[PDB]
Amino acid sequence: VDLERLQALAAEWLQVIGEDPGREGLLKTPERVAKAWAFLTRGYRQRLEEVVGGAVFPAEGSEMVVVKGVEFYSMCEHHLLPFFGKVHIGYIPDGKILGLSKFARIVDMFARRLQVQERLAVQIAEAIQEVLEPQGVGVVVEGVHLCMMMRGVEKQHSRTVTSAMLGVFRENQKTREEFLSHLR
Amino acid sequence: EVDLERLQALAAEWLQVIGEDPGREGLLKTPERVAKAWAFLTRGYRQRLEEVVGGAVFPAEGSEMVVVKGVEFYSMCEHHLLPFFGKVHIGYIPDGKILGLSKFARIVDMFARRLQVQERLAVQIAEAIQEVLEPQGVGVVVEGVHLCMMMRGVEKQHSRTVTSAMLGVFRENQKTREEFLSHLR
Amino acid sequence: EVDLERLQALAAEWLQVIGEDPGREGLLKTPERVAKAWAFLTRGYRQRLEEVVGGAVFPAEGSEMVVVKGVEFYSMCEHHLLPFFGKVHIGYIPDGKILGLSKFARIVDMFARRLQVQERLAVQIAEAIQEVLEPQGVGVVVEGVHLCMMMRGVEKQHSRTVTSAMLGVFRENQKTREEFLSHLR
Amino acid sequence: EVDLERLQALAAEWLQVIGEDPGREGLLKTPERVAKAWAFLTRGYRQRLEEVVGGAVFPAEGSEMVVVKGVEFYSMCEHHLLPFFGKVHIGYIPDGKILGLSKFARIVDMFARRLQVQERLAVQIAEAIQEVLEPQGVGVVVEGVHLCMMMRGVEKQHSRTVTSAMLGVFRENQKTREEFLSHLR
Amino acid sequence: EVDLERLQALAAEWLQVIGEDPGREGLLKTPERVAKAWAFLTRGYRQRLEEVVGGAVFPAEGSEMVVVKGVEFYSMCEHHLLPFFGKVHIGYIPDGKILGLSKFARIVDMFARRLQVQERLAVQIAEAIQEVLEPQGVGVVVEGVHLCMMMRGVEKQHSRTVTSAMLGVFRENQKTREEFLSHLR
Amino acid sequence: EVDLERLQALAAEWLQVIGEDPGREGLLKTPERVAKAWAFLTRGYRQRLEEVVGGAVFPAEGSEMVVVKGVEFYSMCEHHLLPFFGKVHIGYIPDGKILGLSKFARIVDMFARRLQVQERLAVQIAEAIQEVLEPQGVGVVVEGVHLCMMMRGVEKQHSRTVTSAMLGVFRENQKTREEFLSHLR
Amino acid sequence: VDLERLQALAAEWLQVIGEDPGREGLLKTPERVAKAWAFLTRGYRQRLEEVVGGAVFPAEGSEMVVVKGVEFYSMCEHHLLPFFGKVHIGYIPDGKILGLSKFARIVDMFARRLQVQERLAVQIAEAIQEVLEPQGVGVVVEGVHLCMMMRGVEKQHSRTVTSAMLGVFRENQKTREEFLSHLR
Amino acid sequence: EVDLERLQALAAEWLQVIGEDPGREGLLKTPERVAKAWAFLTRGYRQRLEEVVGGAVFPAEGSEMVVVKGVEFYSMCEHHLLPFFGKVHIGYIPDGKILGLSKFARIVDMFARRLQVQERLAVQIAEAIQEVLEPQGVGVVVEGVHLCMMMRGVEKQHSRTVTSAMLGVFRENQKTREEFLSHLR
Amino acid sequence: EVDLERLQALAAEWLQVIGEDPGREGLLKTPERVAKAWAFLTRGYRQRLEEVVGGAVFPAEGSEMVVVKGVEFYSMCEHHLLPFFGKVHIGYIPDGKILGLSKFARIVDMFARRLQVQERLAVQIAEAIQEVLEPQGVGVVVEGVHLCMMMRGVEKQHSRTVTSAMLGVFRENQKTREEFLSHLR
Amino acid sequence: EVDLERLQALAAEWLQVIGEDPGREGLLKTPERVAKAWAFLTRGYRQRLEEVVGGAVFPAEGSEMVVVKGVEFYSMCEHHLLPFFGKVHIGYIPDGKILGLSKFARIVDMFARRLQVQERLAVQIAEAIQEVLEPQGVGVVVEGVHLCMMMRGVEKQHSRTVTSAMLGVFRENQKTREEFLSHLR
Ligand SMILES: [Zn+2]
Ligand SMILES: [Zn+2]
Ligand SMILES: [Zn+2]
Ligand SMILES: [Zn+2]
Ligand SMILES: [Zn+2]
Ligand SMILES: [Zn+2]
Ligand SMILES: [Zn+2]
Ligand SMILES: [Zn+2]
Ligand SMILES: [Zn+2]
Ligand SMILES: [Zn+2]
Repeated sequence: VDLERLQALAAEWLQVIGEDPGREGLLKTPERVAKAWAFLTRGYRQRLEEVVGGAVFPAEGSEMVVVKGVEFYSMCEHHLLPFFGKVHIGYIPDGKILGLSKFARIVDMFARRLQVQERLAVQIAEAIQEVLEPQGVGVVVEGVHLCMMMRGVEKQHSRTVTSAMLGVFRENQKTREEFLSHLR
Repeated sequence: EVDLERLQALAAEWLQVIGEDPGREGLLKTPERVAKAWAFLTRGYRQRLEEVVGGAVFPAEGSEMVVVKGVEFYSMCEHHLLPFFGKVHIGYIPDGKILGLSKFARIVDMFARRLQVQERLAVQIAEAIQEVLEPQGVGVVVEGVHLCMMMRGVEKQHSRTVTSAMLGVFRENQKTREEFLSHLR
Repeated sequence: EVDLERLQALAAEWLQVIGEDPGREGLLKTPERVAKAWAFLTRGYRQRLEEVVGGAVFPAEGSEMVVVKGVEFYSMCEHHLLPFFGKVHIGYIPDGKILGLSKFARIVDMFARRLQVQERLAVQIAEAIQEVLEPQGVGVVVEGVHLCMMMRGVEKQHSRTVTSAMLGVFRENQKTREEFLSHLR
Repeated sequence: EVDLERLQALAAEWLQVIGEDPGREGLLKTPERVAKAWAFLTRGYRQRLEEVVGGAVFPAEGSEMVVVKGVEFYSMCEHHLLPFFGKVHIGYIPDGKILGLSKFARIVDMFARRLQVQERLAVQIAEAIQEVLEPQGVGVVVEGVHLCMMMRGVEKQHSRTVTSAMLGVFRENQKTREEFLSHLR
Repeated sequence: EVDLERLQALAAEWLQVIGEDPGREGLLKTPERVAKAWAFLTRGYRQRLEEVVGGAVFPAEGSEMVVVKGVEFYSMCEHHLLPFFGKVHIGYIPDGKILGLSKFARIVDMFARRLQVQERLAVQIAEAIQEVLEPQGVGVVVEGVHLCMMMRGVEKQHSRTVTSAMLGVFRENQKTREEFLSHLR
Repeated sequence: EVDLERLQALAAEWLQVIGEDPGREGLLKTPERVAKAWAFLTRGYRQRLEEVVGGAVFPAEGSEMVVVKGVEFYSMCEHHLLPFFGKVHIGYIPDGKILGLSKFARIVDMFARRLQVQERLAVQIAEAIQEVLEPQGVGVVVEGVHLCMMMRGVEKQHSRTVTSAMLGVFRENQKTREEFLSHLR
Repeated sequence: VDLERLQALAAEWLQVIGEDPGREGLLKTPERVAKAWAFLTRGYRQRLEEVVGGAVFPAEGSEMVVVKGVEFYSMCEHHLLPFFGKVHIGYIPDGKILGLSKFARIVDMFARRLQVQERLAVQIAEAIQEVLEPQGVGVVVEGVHLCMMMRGVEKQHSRTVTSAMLGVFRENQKTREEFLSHLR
Repeated sequence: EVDLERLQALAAEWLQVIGEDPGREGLLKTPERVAKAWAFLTRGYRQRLEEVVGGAVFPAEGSEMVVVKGVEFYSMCEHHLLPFFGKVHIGYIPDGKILGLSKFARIVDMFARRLQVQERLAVQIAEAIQEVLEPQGVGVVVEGVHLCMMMRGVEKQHSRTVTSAMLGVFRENQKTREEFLSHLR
Repeated sequence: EVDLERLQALAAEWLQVIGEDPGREGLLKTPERVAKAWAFLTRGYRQRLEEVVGGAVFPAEGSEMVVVKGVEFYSMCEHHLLPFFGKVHIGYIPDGKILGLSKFARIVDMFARRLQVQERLAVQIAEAIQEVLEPQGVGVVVEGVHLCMMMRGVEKQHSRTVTSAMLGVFRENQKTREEFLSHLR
Repeated sequence: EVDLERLQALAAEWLQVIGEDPGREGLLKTPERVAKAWAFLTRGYRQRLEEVVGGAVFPAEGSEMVVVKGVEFYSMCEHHLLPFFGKVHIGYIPDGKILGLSKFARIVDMFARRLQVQERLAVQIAEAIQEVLEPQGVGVVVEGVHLCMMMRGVEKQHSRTVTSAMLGVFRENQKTREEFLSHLR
């Protein structure tokens, strides 16, 4: 009975900040917020095996596959404010390739949680490593943080880059550079 | 002001309900940070237009339109409590009085740091300026992206919304409104 | 609602007729995926306008035009069953009521996920908004690229098509229409 | 080759199952147009590399790398039968033989106009080039957007995928590969 | 119907007169290739508007303007027999009937694949569309670069030429023409 | 020395064979204009490298690389007699002597105004410069679009071709070539 | 003896804010500041007649002349912090045209003063009106203000547009629009 | 025409007065190169409009506006003898006569290659066009940067100047002028 | 703290000395505003790194480089007391500890809100981060425009200055420094 | 320092020889303006490096490279006396001392306001900085457009020339040089 509990909490939140839950513009707000939050945290209850499904196929070649620009939206665990941007995924197969759409589904699984950008990148990389067991995986996350833009320091031109490199992407300098070069 | 203690408690419980552990290192100080954050995000309700403007009202130097554009803003939609942000463009034709440019930004923040709907935000900003300067006319255009539309639900990514408010000559004089809008292009 | 089992069979036969092997490892689950895909791409016929709006209709805050631009859309041309896509720009002047921004996107998807001609898409979105809000007027601009025109036939690569529908003041008032169009530039 | 009548009937029934009316003025000739479209979209299965090249092979002028970039392509994903498209970048170092520039586009189309996965498309284009000419090396980079990801399922909008294949010196000589890749930036 | 053999002969003599070896390895098949080329580049003379449009003329979904922009074209200037190319933008207001998007591209190619003058090209495309749809009005804009101006003679590099033709309401309604032209910006 | 009269004759017969009226108002002076045109477009064959460079060869001010980029060029492909054009980038490390910037453009035009193959063009320009300055090394990159590929046959639109030639240190010193190529990005 | 007086004031300013006028990086600072300020206020002591010189010529035609993008730098009189941008000048002659370089010299005359952007535009327009007595003059000033960016509100994306229209630019709607259109 | 020897000696002495050494290896042929350069830069004084046009006048194809934009030009300011350059935009409505596109560039150069002031340059180009053809109207817009402002005196860097001339309908018909000006944006 | 009264007095006199009237309406409150402004512009001297960081130090989630870029800054040159501003790019490889992203901005401000020289600014920011996190390495790049170079003296307009500081692995490991710098491109 | 009276006379005679009237109202004061202009454009010969630097040499704050980019420059080619311009990018690694940023611009102007060849300009600026600071190394990159190449002779429009000079570590250390160059991209 979590949605109802969230609704009540949201209703009281509105009052504590000085608003009126009874005015027209806020009537269904506690309910809308509850559903929004169940969706924004749905990643905690997802299972990788189910997320990937039967979309793993035999590798067609040996070269690096790069899936760039997968937009994501997450919530920083420190202030509970959104941070969003793009996730760039690169990998070298070892007999298995993933359906392109599954990369976005994996990204969403870890993004729709309370996060820190440094963690988001490692978890995405590790999930891909588990599913495909590739020669190597590279993940670059680049996002803008509202907890830095609409509050506190209030900087406007800043964006953060975090990444995770596994297998040959970590141990082969040229391989890493080639992946990072594809992103420029 | 805002009962930070109650906000903290509510936030601590919110963490438990969504499935998290309020005890872990990364969330220990979260309720506190969130309470402070929301007090700041709603400080606009507790502001006074006269205090916000201060002593930054000066004599007009001319009768031509003054356009202050690209004033970035950040707000919270009253429908989903998710941020919506962008820029506010202000235009006005003086009547003996002009405002310190930085005060436009302060007025924008006063009405943005509340729970809002973009349509209202433009109107209140325009009305606040009309009250302070009693100009011949005021024009306000708000352009913003909404996370409640990108981060969830419909999940559209390329959309932006434009709202505005036109007072005095900006409403009645087509050429004046058009000139203001052309300046934004 | 749609006979997925029959779509699967049709797709399986389709693969065989074009010269492919339905037994390939890369096509085993294709008829199933195709069936699901097409049920989604045609879900627009099974939707109801009032359920899509869901009561997210609120009182107008001002009299000024609201412009929701860049709403991405994806559709299928009824002529070749090949995708055509781009953006939908919506503008309207309220008469008592405004719509929750995301509902415009939901209205767009409702008519886009059907077999269409871009000319009809612009009309139906505009009419739907007209029915839901009974505004002083509504304007809709659809801009899209057509694959039936680039990956087949003439094979042109730089072309884009603009269609539009104007109701009420967006049709009757030349100045309101131009202002809406200017906002899109 | 392909049974257009079989495809016609399959498409006609496809319209009915998804909930449409084949009798509609706009859908009258659709089953026919679809059959011919799909015959065109799969024509690459029936093409011969020897005829595609048409003996447009000439003696090499030098030993330096030739880069043919931005060859747009259109294909269909074998998993969902939805289009994916973009550009194909080709680079090679001759060994007494160079190919007519336009034949590279003809080779790209030969393999694109089939059911595919982007990883395979790049390999077959490179292998085809290595077969036609006897280059010291070949490099092929494919970059495309996939509608199966954009208009359905995950519905991501900013994503693009890069796949490639390196043969000969492009695989052995690190500097050569980097030089090719740098030319594409 | 064009005499390919006669063209090969003329082309072979052309190569000699300019001081080149027709027996050279990379020129042996040139007269043949040039012959086929020019037959394609002038095929527009041998086309019928009735066949080009086919049966893709459907009922209008609305009365609003339809704008098909960025239709790339390639032609040959009759004065120097050197290529000139760019894009063709078409706008029209239907009267009960609309055309299939792609057919616009075919009409453009029909008049472009001839020896031309840009001023004439814009007129012939507009008249063709007027004859086919008999709409309330048609607007056509052609914008291109001319090699006879940049590759020879004056050798200017940044120049582009705009020519157009306006029929029906696009000529009679000033607002209509402006709205069409604004869509192109 | 080219027989202009013979070209006019051949051009006049060319106009007839394709199904056009040579007596037409806008074609009467065409054979004459085409004759003069082709004499100019092939004048490169009738030029001497010694005269082209003139006496503009001066002592080197330093030992660092000189990069002359963006030298636009226009040529004619020997296979189809259709224009191909773009830019030529030249890089070199002098050995006591440097060339006047503009002379680089003249050398480019000398080899471009002929019937060519892009691979050959890059080689001949590089060899010409090597012969004139006898520097430590020379690097030449040619990038262009080919009308025979976009205006005819495959009709691809986004494609561009890069060909090059490396002499001396630009071939022997990997760092030197990379540095030259990086300047072009 | 103003430069010396400014030097002394600047030296004390350094101390009051917590700095040390004796450290190497500040040694010649009081002197540098004094000269900078004499230059930044030189506009007060300039004479229009001298600024224009003999660069007024007979008009060649009747159409509008538009000199756009004349960069300027000024000091806001409210906080003594810089505001800068561009000045766009448009005018229709009545027998006399000005040397293009003189427009920039006129702009500098009024910019190098303590200003408010609204005033800067009118003074530039009025100066041009006096020198040429044209059928009309139009001046558009667009600048960014540091007193708004590096202090106070601290907004980053904002820029202000001010203008002045005299003669036919004020009274002829089409003429004004044509001028403003040239700036887009 | 021009006395190259007189110019040579003047330039040779100019070098001495500014403090240079005419005996320097780099200045040896300078006085000569300068004389020929200045003869070229002033050649427009000695050109005849009738010969520049070379009878390249053809019967009008339509009544719609022809716009030739981006014709780059280079000139010298009569006040400082420093270069100013940019582009020339030409627009006109025919009256039975149209001009060869390349002749517009030839006319621009005729008046640019003189000592000038930008205001006059536009007027003379328009007057020249009105003389050659008998258009219903002519519009000419010149946009250039002036080195006399950039490398000396005020030393402004972002400035550009626009001058124009309107004759016939471009001066009488407001809409026609606006349409021409809009085409340039 | 800062003696605002003395600053006010000094400012009031400064106004008199430059030639202004401290009595006029626009300057009456100037000394006061300027005093406050400078107290703020120098608040960095009075800050403590430990208080600035607060409790925003958390356990590292990985061993990969974290790059925080585009942090806008505003400072005052100690040479002319004129503003210099731009962006600061920070990169570091953790050793068990990572910082709250917003604290980087706070550290940047702490050292920017003082009289500075850009070379020093980069070093102090880097050192402050090294002290707080004791990372394996730190990289800081500062890019800024200087008004003392644009607003006066040399008056250059297109110049920007790049300074940096590299500590730990960012200084000793070439590949690590290079990777950080590539991320800024 | 320069005989302005003699330059005036030479210029007056120049005007007369090219075919102009020295009596025109637009040329009356031209010889005088030209003389002043040329004294300014050659003032670089009369400047002294130590006076240009003016003791604005300070102690190094760090060991990292300082890169001052985009310093605009204007110069005159000694070959044709026509302007060439663009930008100068400076990079250096200190050894005890750094230079006031604006002095780099003053050093640039000192060598630019002379008759030059771009190759020498890069060398002299680098050597000057080397002498003033005795750094571990200095790198200079000059990028410019040459009017003698665009408004005369070959008349190419897209070309730009890059010259450079590398001293100390910028010459001896491949990695430092690449890092400097990378910063310029
Ligand atoms: Zn946070
Ligand atoms: Zn919302
Ligand atoms: Zn279709
Ligand atoms: Zn798929
Ligand atoms: Zn021609
Ligand atoms: Zn060819
Ligand atoms: Zn201020
Ligand atoms: Zn001048
Ligand atoms: Zn300074
Ligand atoms: Zn020169």
